[PDB]
Amino acid sequence: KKRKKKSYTTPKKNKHKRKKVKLAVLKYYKVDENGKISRLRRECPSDECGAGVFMASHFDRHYCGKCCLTYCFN
Amino acid sequence: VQISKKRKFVADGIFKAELNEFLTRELAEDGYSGVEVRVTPTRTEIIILATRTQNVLGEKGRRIRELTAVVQKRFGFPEGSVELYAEKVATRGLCAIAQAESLRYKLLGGLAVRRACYGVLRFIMESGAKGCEVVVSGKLRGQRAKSMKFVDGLMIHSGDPVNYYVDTAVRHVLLRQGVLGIKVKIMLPWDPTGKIGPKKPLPDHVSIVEPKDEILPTTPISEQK
Amino acid sequence: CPEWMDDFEADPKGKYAQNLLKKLI
Amino acid sequence: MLMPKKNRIAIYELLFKEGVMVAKKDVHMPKHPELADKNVPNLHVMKAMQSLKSRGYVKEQFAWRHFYWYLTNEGIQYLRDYLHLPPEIVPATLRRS
RNA sequence: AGGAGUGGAGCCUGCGGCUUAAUUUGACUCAACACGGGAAACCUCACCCGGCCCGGACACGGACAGGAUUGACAGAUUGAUAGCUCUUUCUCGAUUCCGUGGGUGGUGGUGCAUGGCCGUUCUUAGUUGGUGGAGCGAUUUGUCUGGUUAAUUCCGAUAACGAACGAGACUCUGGCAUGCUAACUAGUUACGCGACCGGUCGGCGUAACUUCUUAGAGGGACAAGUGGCGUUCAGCCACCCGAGAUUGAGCAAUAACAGGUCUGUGAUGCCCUUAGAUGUCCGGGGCUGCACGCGCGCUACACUGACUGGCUCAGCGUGUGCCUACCCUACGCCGGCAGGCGCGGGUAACCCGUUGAACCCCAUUCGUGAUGGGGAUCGGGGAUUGCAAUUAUUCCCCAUGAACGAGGAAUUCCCAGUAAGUGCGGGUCAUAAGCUUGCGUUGAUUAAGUCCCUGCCCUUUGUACACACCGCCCGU
Ligand SMILES: [Mg+2]
Ligand SMILES: [Mg+2]
Ligand SMILES: [Mg+2]
Ligand SMILES: [Mg+2]
Ligand SMILES: [Mg+2]
Ligand SMILES: [Mg+2]
Ligand SMILES: [Zn+2]
Repeated sequence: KKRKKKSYTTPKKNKHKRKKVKLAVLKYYKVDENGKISRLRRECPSDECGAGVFMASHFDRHYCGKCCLTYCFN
Repeated sequence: VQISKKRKFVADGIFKAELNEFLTRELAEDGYSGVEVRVTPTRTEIIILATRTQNVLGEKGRRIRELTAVVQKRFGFPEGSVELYAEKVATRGLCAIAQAESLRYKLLGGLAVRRACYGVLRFIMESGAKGCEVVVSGKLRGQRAKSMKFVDGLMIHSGDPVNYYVDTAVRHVLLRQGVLGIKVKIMLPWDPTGKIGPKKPLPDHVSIVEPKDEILPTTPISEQK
Repeated sequence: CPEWMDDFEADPKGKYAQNLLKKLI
Repeated sequence: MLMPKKNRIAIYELLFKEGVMVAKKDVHMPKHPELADKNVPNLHVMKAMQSLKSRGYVKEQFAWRHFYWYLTNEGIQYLRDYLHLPPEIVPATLRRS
């Protein structure tokens, strides 16, 4: 019946705010001066993860995000 | 597979109860009184007894079709096997569920409690009922609840005749200040074969045949045929 | 009016009893 | 709710197909029995149907842990526009007679 | 009058107190306290400590082709393979997100705002018109001096006469039918074929049929017969004949309670809360915690008994599930055991099952003592159900072996297949009965009465009460 008074356990956990990125320019690279696009990111080797999807490049490892398939640099 | 006879009977009773509850909640405004389920080879006929059959059917039958489909979807009968009729009660004045619904929607319409109860009572009595009793309980006047009883004619209360001579209905009324409970009891008249009431007489009622008037023969007469 | 008789019979001794009795006569 | 577009679309085709829809009040069962093989959770059905009811497109009744929803005329028009169906296409409840 | 008790012991359970992070709380005379079907490991769950989720419809504005959605790794979890948060950077594509309104649902409050249901007054015998009579009138008579009854049940008196609800009648149930209907999902006789010494065959098979078993219809008991007592009435007592001369339940009036329930509900009105939530999942606690007080109970204190073998009889019934996982089990084998492994039957008068119950019966050993009575407590092992068994779920084994020698004041329940012993089923139930609800089995002592206690009804009487004695009211 009393108030929670839960100030002992944390000061309110912040929720996640996704950082806003403008476009997907960094993925493709035409700029060959000869209309030759070069893909700056690997693509996924899964069946439902064809040419459209790509795979992220952290300081190590390659990560998909769609099927969560990971290839460590090593 | 198949289930036991005990489970099968309990299950079809459960189905009937749920069907009746749903039909009540759906067609209380249309004078719903009951449902009869008839099982025939590859078909299930559901008879809905209501005072306003046209409202139950809806325009071009649309409403009834909806109901059928809903039943079809809920209880998992094979498609096209279940079907729903809609008939009228023989005597509305002698159905306590119908009278309870009438009183419910009279009270929901702002009618004064006593006027509605007395009107329902008089309609029941004019329909041939041997007696009736209408009780309305709740916050009728003010913040303190009270009960209010209207009786007329004869009304039995004990023994097995209460199970086939008096028909009982209990209903709720949702008002602004809370719930009013209405109870309607109708004592059916004795009807020999014709459904206005029970065929059996009251067990304590003894009828003595009036003897026909004979003339004692003064002299011995022999008739030859 | 029958409504007057009902409203009186509900509370024969109440805030509205005198008015309803006067209406009845 | 947040649901995939295909889920809402399939729910709407069912509802327009027979004009009615029943669903058990249970947010935890994983597949609606009629909308199985399309992977539509029962929670999605209930929440989409309550959205339509709030907008006035269906009428809802409840009895013994089950929702029953009937399509209204405004709901019929809205669903026809939403799924882009030819004016001559009508739900099963309006047929027969 | 008595029987069995219990109040004393130990344990099991519910209640208070104490304790606690929390020990969720409803209900305190009958009319709370093995009650909430309330046997809580999780769940349940309300309570406590932490942590995710929105399952915040819809309408109006912002933001928007990127609104917004997931997420592998390392950190971190001050528990988790919680993308919960950081770090990192892919992914999804109008379903959302950010505000304002507005909703929604809560086992949050209010049972003194309510409905419904239940309990209680009260299972008592009470309650009410119409016409008539009496009163100016509220009102009264009817509804009674008295006999009688379980009964306001009747008889009888009679300014009352006729009636109605309640009681009775009624329904279910227990007893009887060699009479009727008729049975390979019940049998019995008879006859064949077998196995043992005419006999015993739940050995095999098929005619008779319905006694036994089932379950339909009908019959049967009415105080009917006889003798007494009575107004010679209503009825009461005894006896014959008879299956039975009072089987047990169910339902139950007018009117009332501030009785219980918002914690059964998509029953509910008003409040409260609503996104670091009183919504909802998910970890872990609790609900059991123990100086103590109080209820319902279980097991005892032995010989009218324990032990060990042997023998032989039931009834009520429940069995494989919408979601829904979870059924009852014969037979074979393995293992003291609890169990385990294979194989079948059964959705059931078909299989478990011919339900091979316990007490009891027969024999054995003990030998009057805390004894071989009694089994609390406690140790060490073994299994089963479960996602987890520790605060020990339950079960098995071997050990250990407490109080208790019949219980003070004070109290409960009982009149015949009854009390009491004794097992068995149903509910609860993954696991499970010291509870409850039913069933048989063995089977009494005492009573056929009374207002003495306790109530509760009347009737007359008194009242200054009428919110009705928890009243009213007086003086400093
Ligand atoms: Mg009776
Ligand atoms: Mg008079
Ligand atoms: Mg007069
Ligand atoms: Mg009188
Ligand atoms: Mg006395
Ligand atoms: Mg006074
Ligand atoms: Zn991929």
